[PDB]
Amino acid sequence: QVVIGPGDRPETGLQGQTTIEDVVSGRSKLPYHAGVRLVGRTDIWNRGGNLQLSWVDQCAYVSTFKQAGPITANSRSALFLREPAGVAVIDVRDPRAPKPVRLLRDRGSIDAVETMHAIAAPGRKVLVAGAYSGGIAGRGEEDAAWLSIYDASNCLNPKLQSEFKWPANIHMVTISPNGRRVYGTEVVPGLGSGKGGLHVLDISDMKRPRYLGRFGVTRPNGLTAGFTPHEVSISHDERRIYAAVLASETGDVPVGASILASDGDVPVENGSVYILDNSDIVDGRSQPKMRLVGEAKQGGFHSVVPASINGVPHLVGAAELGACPGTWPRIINIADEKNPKIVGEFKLQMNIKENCDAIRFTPRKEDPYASFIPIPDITARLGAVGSHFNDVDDARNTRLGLFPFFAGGVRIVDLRDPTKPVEVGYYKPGANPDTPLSGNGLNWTGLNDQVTDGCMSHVRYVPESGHIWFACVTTGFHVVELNPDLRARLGFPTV
Amino acid sequence: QVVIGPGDRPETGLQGQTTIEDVVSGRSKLPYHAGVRLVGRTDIWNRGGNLQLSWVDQCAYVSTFKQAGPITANSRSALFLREPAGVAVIDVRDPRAPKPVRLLRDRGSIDAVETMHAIAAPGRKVLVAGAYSGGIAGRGEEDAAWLSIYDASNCLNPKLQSEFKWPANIHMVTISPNGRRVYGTEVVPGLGSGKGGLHVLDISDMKRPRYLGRFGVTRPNGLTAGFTPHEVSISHDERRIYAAVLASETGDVPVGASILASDGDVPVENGSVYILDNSDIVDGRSQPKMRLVGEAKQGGFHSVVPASINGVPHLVGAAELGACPGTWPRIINIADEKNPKIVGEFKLQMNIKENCDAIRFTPRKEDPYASFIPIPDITARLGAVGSHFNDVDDARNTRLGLFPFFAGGVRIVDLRDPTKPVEVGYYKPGANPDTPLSGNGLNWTGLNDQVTDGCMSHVRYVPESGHIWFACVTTGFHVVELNPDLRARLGFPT
Ligand SMILES: [Mn+2]
Ligand SMILES: [Mn+2]
Ligand SMILES: [Mn+2]
Ligand SMILES: [Mn+2]
Repeated sequence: QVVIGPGDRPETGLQGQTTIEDVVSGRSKLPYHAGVRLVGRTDIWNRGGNLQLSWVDQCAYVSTFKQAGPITANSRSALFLREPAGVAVIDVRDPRAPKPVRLLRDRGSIDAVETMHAIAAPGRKVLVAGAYSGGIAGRGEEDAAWLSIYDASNCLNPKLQSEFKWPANIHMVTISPNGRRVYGTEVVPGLGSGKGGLHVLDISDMKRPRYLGRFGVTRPNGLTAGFTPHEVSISHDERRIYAAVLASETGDVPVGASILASDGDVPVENGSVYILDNSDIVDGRSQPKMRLVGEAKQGGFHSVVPASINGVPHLVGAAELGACPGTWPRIINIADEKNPKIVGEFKLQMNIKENCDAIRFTPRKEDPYASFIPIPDITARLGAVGSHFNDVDDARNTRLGLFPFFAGGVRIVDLRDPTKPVEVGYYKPGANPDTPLSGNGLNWTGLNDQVTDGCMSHVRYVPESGHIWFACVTTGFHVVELNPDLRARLGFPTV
Repeated sequence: QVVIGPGDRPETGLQGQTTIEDVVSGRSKLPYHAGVRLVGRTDIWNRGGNLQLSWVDQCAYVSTFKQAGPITANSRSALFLREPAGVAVIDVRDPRAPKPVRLLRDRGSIDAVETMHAIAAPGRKVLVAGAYSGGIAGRGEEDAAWLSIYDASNCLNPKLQSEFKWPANIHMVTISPNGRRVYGTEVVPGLGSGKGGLHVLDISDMKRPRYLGRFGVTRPNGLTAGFTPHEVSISHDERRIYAAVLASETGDVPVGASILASDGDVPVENGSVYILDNSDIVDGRSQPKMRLVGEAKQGGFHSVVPASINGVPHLVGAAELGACPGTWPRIINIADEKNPKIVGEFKLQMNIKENCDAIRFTPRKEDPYASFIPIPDITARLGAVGSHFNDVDDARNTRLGLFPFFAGGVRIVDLRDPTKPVEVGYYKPGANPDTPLSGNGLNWTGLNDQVTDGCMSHVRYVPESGHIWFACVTTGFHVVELNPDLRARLGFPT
């Protein structure tokens, strides 16, 4: 549970709510927080349009996304791709004063969106960023699915090593723990049909990457079918792949409503989590397969990450966004990987339907224009309160969930009881209106940049310092820490 | 066609288009115009949220609408109804410097939206404003459909005479030419079912108004059926009512997509225009009926106004807004009122489907999320280019259509050939971001107040001066005039 101490600037409505009162008074433009303290922040040249966060050592990388739209060709988007667009390199050697140092604006890094990852492996420091909108059928070379691969041995000055062109649109990338492979998801155009897969790129030689192939899911009957994974995480020894899956070509993963719909009938589906045996690739077997070991239905289509809670292996999975009551993370016990089981769920008060109905300025029932001219309630013109990524503090020794909830800001969750996750803290960064990459009312995500902000990035926990790193669309890159009281309570070590 | 000459600041893209290049460069925040010049303007305490324009003599009345939403109870919306919300009284005695003088904030005027009209009749000047959102079933008395009635004998200081409670939601009001009756449309909750009607209120004593009843449409078969008129206009002798009609209970009238749908294929349908014989009410017959004289299919559901073009009686009707390719006015010949005939259409290039397609950043066929996660093209994030009201310069001697096109600004159209209306001028006011009534990204109309403005009001032409009055959502009240060149070519007096 969350205790309010003198340090805090707590939420003024329901848990996770941005109240219309605060929007009108201007209060919503300033931060809210409990259980945490801001260490440092940079608005990254006041740019806006921030999305993904990756890191190598003491350097953060923050991608950008264009208002022109998720799938719009980069060649048609020059008005939205000039500086300060691109992946910003941020010096965090002093976390009280993070400092943006340069912009990567190569084919993959100019509009990386969700398609960026970095890894510090033994003797290999790598940053990759890809053209999230690239490779859509019928376009030319300029608009292909480019992947820019950087040697980040000097993390403050990543050196472009090569640019590889995928044979399909790649949505998210995950570099293997040894830094020598990149796993790229294909969700488009298959989407709900499940006709996509997981691409593998060998980047042992960063200057000369070698395409491995497009993988489907292989079942015990020996047959392979497509799937459309959104993102994968990878086990420590690379022998397990944990896929968050939107759909299967076998058709047994139900697909639901648009996560950007404002209201309000059909629901968003959670999608499934697949655990995949990746031993074939690890051991260099010919005709390699990715074999289905187990499946957690409703496990979460958007992101899944590994966790170890009191010595017991778990996964944390979630869908994303969604109109009220939105979407939220689920805790999945994988002690038996052949039979994963959802053991707990973490939800805010704003993820309860009854609550969402109670705050509306007008009840759906009273709306004569309902089918005729659908108009969202004013409470739905702020931004979704639902997951967008769902990380943990330490995969190998997990206590805390670090859960971005988009307009709900970043939620800090005690996971020590996996059947009963509870909030212990949160940070909402306020607002930063009129930025170059998020201004002009041209946004497409439903985030209202005039009055609030949205946290959409992966979240880092640094055990040495206790610092938590995250990026928010308009306010930029933040470093926060737990307050002394909460830290003492969690019995985290102390330095 | 628009002669672009000195003093003009032309549109840069297709006719009616707000170009993404201009949004990004900031050019969209400044006015565009051809054929006209600005005489004067007031931003009305820089308030935003303006909608309807009415007038008496040298005073303008401008309504507001709240961000809380079209049908949200006023009692639940106090955060959106603080000053400067309300009907603003504007002194236009000096058109070069119109001045906001007063704010009317009674039950009907606090949030009037489209529901406001004023008339200057012999021995009577009257302004009425009604709670557009009032009278939804299951609410308290404070949230009823109130109509505030003002004696505007002194147009700068309208005096509240009474507040009348309609027995249903009333959407638009039209005062009769003699100033003695108010015609109020009921479109909610019936909407597409056609189950509504036309309410009539006697206001000959403004302090003691008397309800005359709710009327349907009576046909030759002797039956009366409901209809949902959005707005009516009335003939000079009140014996004819021209109704813009969304739907009929007889179901003959095509009802289509949402006017506010972002990016949809399915077009907004035009609805129908009904000509109604109103002689029963005029002559004071008991159990009065409104009898269908004629019907113009596709005539326009939103607004219809009379026009006289080279001595021949016409109507100009239109639907409203809508995604590309939007909605646009139609010219209707009613020389035979029993058989109204659409004879012309005024369309902008932005009302052509193939142009709408050509400006998209991404073609529909290239979007794999098209059904799965529908997302409007960036070109659809500015505001509809489609009619919102569709007036003429002088109903009795018509030369020009004065056509608000929302994000398209106000279009000035040569109607002298009713089969071939042609544009001769326009004014787009630019942008006025961060107003208290239109700011904070809380709009529901689809208007992007950060980079453009929306023209939604009725439009006044003053024959004596040549001045044209209109209101825009964020930029406020404007007075413009035709160029000397335009006036001469069109054959206007001097
Ligand atoms: Mn994605
Ligand atoms: Mn996402
Ligand atoms: Mn209306
Ligand atoms: Mn309207």
